[PDB]
Amino acid sequence: YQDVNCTEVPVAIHADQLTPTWRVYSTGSNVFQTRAGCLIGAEHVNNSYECDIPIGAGICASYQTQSQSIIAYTMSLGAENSVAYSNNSIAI
Amino acid sequence: PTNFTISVTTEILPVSMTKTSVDCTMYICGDSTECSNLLLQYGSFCTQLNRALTGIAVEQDKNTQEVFAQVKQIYKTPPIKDFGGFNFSQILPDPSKPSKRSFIEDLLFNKVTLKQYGDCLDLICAQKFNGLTVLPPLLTDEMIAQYTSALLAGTITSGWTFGAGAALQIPFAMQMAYRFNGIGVTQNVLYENQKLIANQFNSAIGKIQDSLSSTASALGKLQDVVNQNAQALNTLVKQLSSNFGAISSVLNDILSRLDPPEAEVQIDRLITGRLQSLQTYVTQQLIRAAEIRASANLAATKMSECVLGQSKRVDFCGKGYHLMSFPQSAPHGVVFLHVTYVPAQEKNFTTAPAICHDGKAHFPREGVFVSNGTHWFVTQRNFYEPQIITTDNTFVSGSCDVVIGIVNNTVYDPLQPE
Amino acid sequence: TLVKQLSSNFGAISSVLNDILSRLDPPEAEVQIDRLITGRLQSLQTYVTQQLIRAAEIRASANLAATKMSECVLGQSKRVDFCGKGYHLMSFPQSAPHGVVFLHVTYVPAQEKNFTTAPAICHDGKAHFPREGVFVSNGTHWFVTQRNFYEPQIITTDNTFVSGSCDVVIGIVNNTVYDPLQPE
Ligand SMILES: *[C@@H]1O[C@H](CO)[C@@H](O[C@@H]2O[C@H](CO)[C@@H](O[C@@H]3O[C@H](CO)[C@@H](O)[C@H](O)[C@@H]3O)[C@H](O)[C@H]2NC(C)=O)[C@H](O)[C@H]1NC(C)=O
Ligand SMILES: *[C@@H]1O[C@H](CO)[C@@H](O[C@@H]2O[C@H](CO)[C@@H](O)[C@H](O)[C@H]2NC(C)=O)[C@H](O)[C@H]1NC(C)=O
Ligand SMILES: *[C@@H]1O[C@H](CO)[C@@H](O[C@@H]2O[C@H](CO)[C@@H](O)[C@H](O)[C@H]2NC(C)=O)[C@H](O)[C@H]1NC(C)=O
Ligand SMILES: *[C@@H]1O[C@H](CO)[C@@H](O[C@@H]2O[C@H](CO)[C@@H](O)[C@H](O)[C@H]2NC(C)=O)[C@H](O)[C@H]1NC(C)=O
Ligand SMILES: *[C@@H]1O[C@H](CO)[C@@H](O[C@@H]2O[C@H](CO)[C@@H](O)[C@H](O)[C@H]2NC(C)=O)[C@H](O)[C@H]1NC(C)=O
Ligand SMILES: *[C@@H]1O[C@H](CO)[C@@H](O[C@@H]2O[C@H](CO)[C@@H](O)[C@H](O)[C@H]2NC(C)=O)[C@H](O)[C@H]1NC(C)=O
Ligand SMILES: *[C@@H]1O[C@H](CO)[C@@H](O)[C@H](O)[C@H]1NC(C)=O
Ligand SMILES: *[C@@H]1O[C@H](CO)[C@@H](O)[C@H](O)[C@H]1NC(C)=O
Ligand SMILES: *[C@@H]1O[C@H](CO)[C@@H](O)[C@H](O)[C@H]1NC(C)=O
Ligand SMILES: *[C@@H]1O[C@H](CO)[C@@H](O)[C@H](O)[C@H]1NC(C)=O
Ligand SMILES: *[C@@H]1O[C@H](CO)[C@@H](O)[C@H](O)[C@H]1NC(C)=O
Ligand SMILES: *[C@@H]1O[C@H](CO)[C@@H](O)[C@H](O)[C@H]1NC(C)=O
Repeated sequence: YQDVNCTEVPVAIHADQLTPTWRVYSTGSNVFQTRAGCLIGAEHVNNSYECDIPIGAGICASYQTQSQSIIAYTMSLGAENSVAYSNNSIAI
Repeated sequence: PTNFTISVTTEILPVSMTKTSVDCTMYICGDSTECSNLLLQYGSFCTQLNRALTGIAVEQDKNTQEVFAQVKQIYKTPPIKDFGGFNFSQILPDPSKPSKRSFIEDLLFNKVTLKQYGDCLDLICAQKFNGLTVLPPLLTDEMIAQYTSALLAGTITSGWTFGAGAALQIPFAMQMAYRFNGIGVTQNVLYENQKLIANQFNSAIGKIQDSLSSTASALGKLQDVVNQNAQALNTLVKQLSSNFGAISSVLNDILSRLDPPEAEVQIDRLITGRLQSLQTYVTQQLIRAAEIRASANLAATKMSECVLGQSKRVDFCGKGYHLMSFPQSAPHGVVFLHVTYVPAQEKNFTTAPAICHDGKAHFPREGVFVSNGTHWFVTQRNFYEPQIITTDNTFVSGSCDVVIGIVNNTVYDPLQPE
Repeated sequence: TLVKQLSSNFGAISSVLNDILSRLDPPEAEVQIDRLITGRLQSLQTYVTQQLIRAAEIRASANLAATKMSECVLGQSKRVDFCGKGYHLMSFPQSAPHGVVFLHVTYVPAQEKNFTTAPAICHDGKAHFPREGVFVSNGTHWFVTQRNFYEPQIITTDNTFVSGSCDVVIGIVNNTVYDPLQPE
């Protein structure tokens, strides 16, 4: 849901005149507040993989086999690295 | 020329624009059942619009991935050590500044002037209720500064070697010496004048920020991409007051005064008139995306060649002779800081093509022949540093009759005294 | 899409042109025919505009491919990352349907080593700078190498050139320079 809180979804979509099947995608236990709306139905992991399905604002999603479920995560820019610098040292 | 100058210049380039989406039924009919049932015997002029708009939207992320994700090893800014006398403080990120962006980027983000559904319940809510939505970009403003701080921290540590393989460290002075040697001048010119060049660079960096602090029309290209994408969406909503030959422009004053057979003649005029506005909007967006794409490709080439290397192409990376560049991120764009070497106060001299010693013609290996009135020296062409004509500054070819302006002088054998 | 767009009645009574001409007389039919005509011209115009817009991208890709053929295949480019990743050696073209495929050959440096470096050498009152490579040390001796491949040599007067004295260069070290013709 694009620009709503995760506690105003029931009132913004009128989640009382909808079918009971549509009313499972407006409740808790899986709500996740991204910066691009509210995401419902995806399990939030704390790792960082490559982007599979771009959601937005730095959040991607994929279909993993933890049995199977949709997980949302924060994309990683790359592999961290550092270079040893000094004023009398080269590498050839 | 006898002296030089270090000059830092600025270039600004758009990379991307806003991503939008349009709901056909909500814009045309607007939660009406008499309409949107008449807008079903019309054709497929609503899937073909959202194909084009999605093709536009998903390309603005490739635009950014091309420019900024050049290298995917996030090098870390080393604790600022001595760089020979150079002070990269205003461009390297500060720990305390918001979103770990540098001083110059903080200056740049303020100049360019870019709502929860709980607040709409102005002109943004008027276009949100009519189906027009603005999507968010994939790569946030904190993920671009981290790419830029790695592009800018690999190049002041390793040099040109991290855009061609593994990063190999090298002292900064011994990197600027090779960069000098790549434009014609020699190493001793830098190694003997290091403090002056460091001071010139540090005093040239401290003028860009002063320019950016008292000039409103600095980022003029990056504001005209955010003005037009708002003007279009504001015109698309003002276009809902037009009755394209119908009795009224309001759809609830036609359905409350006429019965279906007499109303379908006005509804079918409003539908036809409101599809044309959407088609015009889509065509203009398709036309502007093709310019933003070209600017993104130019910025990607400029990032690859001016920042990750050193270009010989004239006026491609500034004015003068190119030494290095540093990137900074601006909203919906990129800013390059080019460093160039400009020759300075020069002098007149008398020149010759060759030297006729005793029946031979000596030509210079690298420089030119000059005279201070009564003596002849050999210099390098981009900096006055005279020497003595010997057999290891020149080479012999032919005799003294084919060369037109050949003069007579002496060439000193280096090993003859011994 | 241009053919599926023929099932639309743009406000007319029907989308089939033979069910309007078989049920209405000309004065009553020209009002529906003139709606179908107007609606079927718009689809052609949209198609033409979109084709004109896509041709302008295909043209840009063709120009890029022509420049890349001229510079990567018929020569050797110094432009970075224009003809691959690394340092460019050569390229070979292959033809693909509606396109082109370039095979770029590049030289990538490999397993590297650490060394201690200096800007200049102070022999006896002079400062020697290297002609091509860099000065390195294996801990106790000083050599001159080329910067893109470790191949050490001996510091002589035909690897270096003299300029100035040993006070302006910041990190100058002291060593010896071997005269090549002094033994003779
Ligand atoms: C090449 O040009 C540079 C300028 O780009 C010359 O450097 C300048 O040298 C002069 C004289 O040494 C400096 O003037 C000094 O100013 C200070 C006050 O700032 C004063 O206390 C000193 O007594 C003196 O008047 C000038 O500031 C300095 N400029 C820079 C940026 O360092 C350089 O001498 C020229 N070299 C040749 C070969 O002509
Ligand atoms: C690099 O330049 C910056 C910006 O000028 C220096 O930071 C400050 O500079 C001003 C004037 O140069 C001083 O008054 C401040 O004391 C400096 N420090 C602070 C608190 O920001 C910075 O010191 C320079 N770096 C070096 C190595 O001298
Ligand atoms: C051209 O340069 C030469 C070389 O520097 C000058 O020759 C010197 O002139 C001075 C005059 O006081 C003598 O003391 C030096 O011994 C001369 N040679 C050396 C070794 O520098 C020559 O005079 C210059 N000509 C002009 C007109 O400036
Ligand atoms: C440069 O040197 C040549 C000799 O290599 C000079 O040429 C001679 O000029 C005279 C007339 O002045 C002739 O009689 C000789 O035959 C020429 N050649 C010989 C064999 O010496 C030439 O004049 C010199 N030019 C100058 C003085 O700038
Ligand atoms: C640095 O390299 C020099 C030159 O190769 C080494 O000097 C040699 O050391 C070996 C030790 O067994 C001697 O047998 C050789 O005679 C030495 N010189 C020659 C001609 O190769 C020096 O030891 C090296 N230093 C280190 C620490 O590796
Ligand atoms: C490198 O060589 C210079 C000489 O060219 C050494 O400089 C001398 O240092 C001593 C003090 O250690 C002074 O008393 C002398 O006046 C200096 N110059 C002379 C004329 O010898 C310098 O120390 C050497 N550096 C080293 C050992 O790496
Ligand atoms: C809406 O979300 C914000 C944080 O995004 C929170 O501060 C606010 O209390 C929420 N509103 C509610 C829970 O009514
Ligand atoms: C992710 O981190 C947060 C904060 O520590 C924690 O509350 C949450 O349980 C973590 N989730 C996972 C997948 O471990
Ligand atoms: C060189 O000579 C020209 C013509 O005699 C003169 O105009 C100029 O001022 C001189 N000095 C220069 C170019 O530095
Ligand atoms: C330069 O031109 C003058 C005038 O024609 C002539 O006398 C002189 O010989 C020329 N010098 C050269 C080196 O061509
Ligand atoms: C060179 O030295 C650095 C720092 O001491 C070290 O991390 C690296 O493994 C060494 N060897 C290389 C770069 O081949
Ligand atoms: C390198 O830095 C160290 C630490 O400041 C200093 O002692 C040393 O003299 C420097 N060497 C050169 C060649 O600048």
